[PDB]
Amino acid sequence: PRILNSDGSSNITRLGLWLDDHYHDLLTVSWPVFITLITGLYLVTNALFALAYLACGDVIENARPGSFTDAFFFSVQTMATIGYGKLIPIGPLANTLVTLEALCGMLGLAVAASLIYARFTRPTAGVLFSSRMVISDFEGKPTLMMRLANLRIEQIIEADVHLVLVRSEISQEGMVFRRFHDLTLTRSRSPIFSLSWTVMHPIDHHSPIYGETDETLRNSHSEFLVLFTGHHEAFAQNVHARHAYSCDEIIWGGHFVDVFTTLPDGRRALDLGKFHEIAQHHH
Amino acid sequence: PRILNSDGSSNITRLGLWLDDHYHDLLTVSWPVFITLITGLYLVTNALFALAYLACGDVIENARPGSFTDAFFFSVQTMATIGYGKLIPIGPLANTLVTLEALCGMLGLAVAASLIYARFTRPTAGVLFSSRMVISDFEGKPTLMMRLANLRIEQIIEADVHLVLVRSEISQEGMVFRRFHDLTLTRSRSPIFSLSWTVMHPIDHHSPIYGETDETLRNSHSEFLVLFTGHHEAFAQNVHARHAYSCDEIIWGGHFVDVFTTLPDGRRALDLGKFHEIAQHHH
Amino acid sequence: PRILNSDGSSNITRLGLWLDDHYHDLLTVSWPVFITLITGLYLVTNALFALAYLACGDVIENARPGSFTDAFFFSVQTMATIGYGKLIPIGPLANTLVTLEALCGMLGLAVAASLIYARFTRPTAGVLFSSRMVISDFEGKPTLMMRLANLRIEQIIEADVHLVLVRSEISQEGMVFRRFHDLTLTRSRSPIFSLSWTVMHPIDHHSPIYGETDETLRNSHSEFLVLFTGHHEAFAQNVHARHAYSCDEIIWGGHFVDVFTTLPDGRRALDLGKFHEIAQHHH
Amino acid sequence: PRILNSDGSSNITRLGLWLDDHYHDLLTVSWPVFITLITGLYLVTNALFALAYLACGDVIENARPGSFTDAFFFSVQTMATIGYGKLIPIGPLANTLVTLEALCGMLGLAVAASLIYARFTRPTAGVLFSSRMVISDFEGKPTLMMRLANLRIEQIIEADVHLVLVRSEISQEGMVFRRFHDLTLTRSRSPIFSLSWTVMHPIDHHSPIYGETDETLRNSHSEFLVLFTGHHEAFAQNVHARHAYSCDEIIWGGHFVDVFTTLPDGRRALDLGKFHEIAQHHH
Ligand SMILES: O=C(O)CCP(=O)(CCC(=O)O)CCC(=O)O
Ligand SMILES: O=C(O)CCP(=O)(CCC(=O)O)CCC(=O)O
Ligand SMILES: O=C(O)CCP(=O)(CCC(=O)O)CCC(=O)O
Ligand SMILES: O=C(O)CCP(=O)(CCC(=O)O)CCC(=O)O
Ligand SMILES: [Ba+2]
Ligand SMILES: [Cl-]
Ligand SMILES: [Cl-]
Ligand SMILES: [Cl-]
Ligand SMILES: [Cl-]
Ligand SMILES: [K+]
Ligand SMILES: [K+]
Ligand SMILES: [K+]
Ligand SMILES: [K+]
Ligand SMILES: [K+]
Ligand SMILES: [K+]
Ligand SMILES: [K+]
Ligand SMILES: [K+]
Ligand SMILES: [K+]
Ligand SMILES: [K+]
Ligand SMILES: [K+]
Ligand SMILES: [K+]
Ligand SMILES: [K+]
Ligand SMILES: [K+]
Ligand SMILES: [K+]
Repeated sequence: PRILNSDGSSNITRLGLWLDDHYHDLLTVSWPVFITLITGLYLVTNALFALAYLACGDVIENARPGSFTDAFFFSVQTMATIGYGKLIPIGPLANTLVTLEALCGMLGLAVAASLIYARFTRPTAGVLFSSRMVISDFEGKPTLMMRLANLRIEQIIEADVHLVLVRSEISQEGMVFRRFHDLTLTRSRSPIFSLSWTVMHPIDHHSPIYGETDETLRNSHSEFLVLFTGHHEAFAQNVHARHAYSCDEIIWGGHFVDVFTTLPDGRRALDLGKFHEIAQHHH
Repeated sequence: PRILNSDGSSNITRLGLWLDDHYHDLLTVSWPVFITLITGLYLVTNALFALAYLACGDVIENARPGSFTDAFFFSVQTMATIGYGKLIPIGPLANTLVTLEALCGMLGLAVAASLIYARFTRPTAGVLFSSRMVISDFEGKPTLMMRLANLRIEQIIEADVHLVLVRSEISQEGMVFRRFHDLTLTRSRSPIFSLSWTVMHPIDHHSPIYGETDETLRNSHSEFLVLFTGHHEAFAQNVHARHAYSCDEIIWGGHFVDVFTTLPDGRRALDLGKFHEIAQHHH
Repeated sequence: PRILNSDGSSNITRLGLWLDDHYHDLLTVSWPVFITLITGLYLVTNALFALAYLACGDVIENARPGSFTDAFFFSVQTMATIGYGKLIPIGPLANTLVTLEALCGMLGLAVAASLIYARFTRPTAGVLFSSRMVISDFEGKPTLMMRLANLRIEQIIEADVHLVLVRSEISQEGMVFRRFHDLTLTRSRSPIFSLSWTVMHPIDHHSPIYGETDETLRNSHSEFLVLFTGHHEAFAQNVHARHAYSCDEIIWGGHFVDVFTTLPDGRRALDLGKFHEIAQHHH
Repeated sequence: PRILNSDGSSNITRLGLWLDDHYHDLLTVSWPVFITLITGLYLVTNALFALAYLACGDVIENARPGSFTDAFFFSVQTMATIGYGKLIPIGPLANTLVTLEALCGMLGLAVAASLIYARFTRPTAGVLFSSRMVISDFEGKPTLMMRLANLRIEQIIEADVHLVLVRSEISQEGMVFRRFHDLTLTRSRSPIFSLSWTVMHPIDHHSPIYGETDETLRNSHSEFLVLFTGHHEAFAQNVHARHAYSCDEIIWGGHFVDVFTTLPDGRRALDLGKFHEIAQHHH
């Protein structure tokens, strides 16, 4: 049973212990729920203004006396600023409510637009993670690797990547705990991430997985979390993506197949058809 | 008497020495004050336009001659763009004012929406701090610790934490002063803060509190300030939270109770009911 | 054939393998396409509301019975909240649709404004790159250099620069690959970039181009990518710019001509007429 | 003649060499110019729509035939969506223009609001710089110092400061140039800047001003630039401030007067009346 899922979310059960987090919740409910809440508030406030006009008397021209329906639709036409001109206010009180309601309609528009824009400007990174990792020799050292691909044509600026080991350990005091290790990489920063990036942790005598095997990684229930971040040109915003691997998803001795190549007519090409392809020696 | 309160604010009295900081003040006044200011400006500018129309003569059809009331509500219906159609402008001057007022109504909407959105997009971190710190042995060293919990389901990216000692000191010149020490941590950066994070300062021979006791920390009026920051997924914005501890809130020999556990049916769980629980040996 | 073009884009052919990336695409299509899409949606939704009213019967006063045209323009006048007052709704159903349509008109405005603002707030850096690099002796070492100029009067805060070597290499395992080297600079950070900045990589015995010649750089198909980033005062936003050089664009022995000078009357001046000027000794 | 002014701007004369930078210029022109440009565009586009209606014939009810004035104000009432109801469109062509104009009015509102909000959300840091620097002994070393004060009640998160020496130098090749040195500080980062911060560069044997005097600093025309940056709580935005000092503004042997004190009744206080006060020994 894996703790981190492939998408980087955790299976940990949160035991725990309406408006406690309202701004957050307005941004994170589904769009159908969000639009329902806006609509609900919009209908509720029109009904309240409708009652306000009735409480003043018959102050709506061409409205049936005592009709909530006519007062409601006049409220709509006032708050939305349609102002057809058949239902119009009569007297100081009605005209004062109109002045207040028009302000409420404008303020409600500002609020709704603010929330919509805050929901919109949360772009995704558009990054693809290799389905597996590998451990194989590179530049004289066994090296843990995975790789990333850009699925968009715009580039990502000052891109950072982390390979994070999560495992259970024992302190010299005998205390058992899970902790994370942000592994040392050959490249942790790419000034411009463009097409594809192979992320590499050389396993030298300082690596937390130095001397480890498939068996000893499972014994410590080791998992690997990958975080990618950068400033995406398409949005002028920071983006981030995550992924996680289990011990079952490390190919010991594996070598990623090159995705960069030179076509027969000479021009260099990227072939993401090979992105998840890994070569192994079969004995 | 503590200088820093538990929430990270200071009790220092600012001795010191209307529109001096207007943008800042518009964003930091309470919402009732903010809405009152918008409403006030909205009513003031309609009155000024009302006087403008009267200064042109009887240029509002169906308006009583010389009536400020009728000119005021016509101004409202024009600036808010309701345009019921009973009060309408007559002649070039009135129609020019309408053209200007409609622009003012649209610009005022843009301004109000800009301020509302700037007030909205200041999210809180949703982080909980342990009510105490502890000092106890971990990995062979006495270690100062506190911990954090995420109260939301979304994660925080590239999370940073600081444990800051603030105390009074004496230079070799004999000058007395208070300064801060950003303490060295075992982990200062969590690429993905998800559920709970124990922040640890090992007290080695380079620590500014090496050899210190409860007595000597009080003698220097030592306090501890914690800053958490990170990029919150729910908002695509950086968030931050702070907390402070006094010497009374350090449990020497204390050990935090585990909040992570494995339920009987095997699945891993987080129990924040234990978040503030600390174990001590009683002699 | 260069891989990186002068503007920092790559000539690599992306082999590969409607609403799959809709938010991104709405922000990156050309403005004519964007406005066409907004207009299209705006006309489509008015037609749908027009059919809605007709499906209710003859519920639009002064509208010809069964006329899609009259129902369409009444829908426009309702969604845009013009409300001339000739075409008005009749009965509960029509007035309910008006209430829904006004909400749709306001929500569509919020959506369009959110997208327009997200497209707008992606400012350019306003930085000029020297058309060439040079390698010449400075402070006792052969040093690779290029330079930047600010084309605006506002300054750029916490400016970072990278000189990135990209070349083909061979590992001791015999694997061939292209990788990047973020070269060590004398100054990688300028707290305030104001007018012009000469970026320098001293070629010491640790430099990846130590001992290299024009010939050996071409043999490894070496290219140089420059990234500039910083917080632009004019926008209160991070900006970035990029540029790339080939081996043909390095002047060995070249010295940039000073762009800073003191005018005859004593005041210091910047002369960007000399920005691309390089001096060479001719033997 | 100083190059950097006290406010951090430079006196360097930019020799050099309508819509070349339009987005930048819309955000940086004065507010009167900005509002004039919006108004101008608003009047120009209404005139063009007015001509459009006239080109269709007498398609505006209650409008005088051939009157540009009546067509202009009908355009205003349509683009602003006032729709009084006296001037109304007649026929397919006029009603099509209305549909287009309403869209233009909504798009123009989105554009204006986007620009206004981009102009608004550029907050100032609210930081005060000491009018002078000092050089005096601290913790066994001559130390260059200045200090900062927060003029607001909200705090600044992850605050960074730079003390930057700018001076003219000579390389071993004999080349003369001005360069900057970002000086090593005792504290360059304050996790929470709250009230006042004394910034200190210890002048040890590695300092670029080690062994320097008032005379030798003037000979190299040395100036000192200070940059402050941080995440301001009031805005949830990064802010920055700058200041510069000349050799005339360094008090050799000076000691800043404490701004923190304990009032007679015991509570700690900040007295910014002393912020610019410096003590000197008079011989
Ligand atoms: O790390 C990798 O796997 C690729 C490094 P590059 O510099 C190789 C480019 C080529 O072979 O043509 C690509 C870096 C990037 O696209 O971001
Ligand atoms: O530092 C801690 O107290 C927890 C470290 P983790 O890696 C432990 C996870 C587990 O025991 O299942 C949790 C890190 C996080 O949630 O951000
Ligand atoms: O690196 C350069 O080429 C210029 C360094 P500066 O400090 C020279 C200023 C002068 O000669 O007057 C300019 C730095 C900047 O404008 O950002
Ligand atoms: O650097 C300074 O001059 C002040 C350091 P502090 O920690 C002194 C606080 C006191 O004396 O009460 C203040 C730091 C801050 O306000 O940001
Ligand atoms: Ba309207
Ligand atoms: Cl740890
Ligand atoms: Cl200090
Ligand atoms: Cl690499
Ligand atoms: Cl330099
Ligand atoms: K409206
Ligand atoms: K209207
Ligand atoms: K009307
Ligand atoms: K409105
Ligand atoms: K924003
Ligand atoms: K309006
Ligand atoms: K409006
Ligand atoms: K932003
Ligand atoms: K509208
Ligand atoms: K109307
Ligand atoms: K009418
Ligand atoms: K509207
Ligand atoms: K708006
Ligand atoms: K409008
Ligand atoms: K509008």
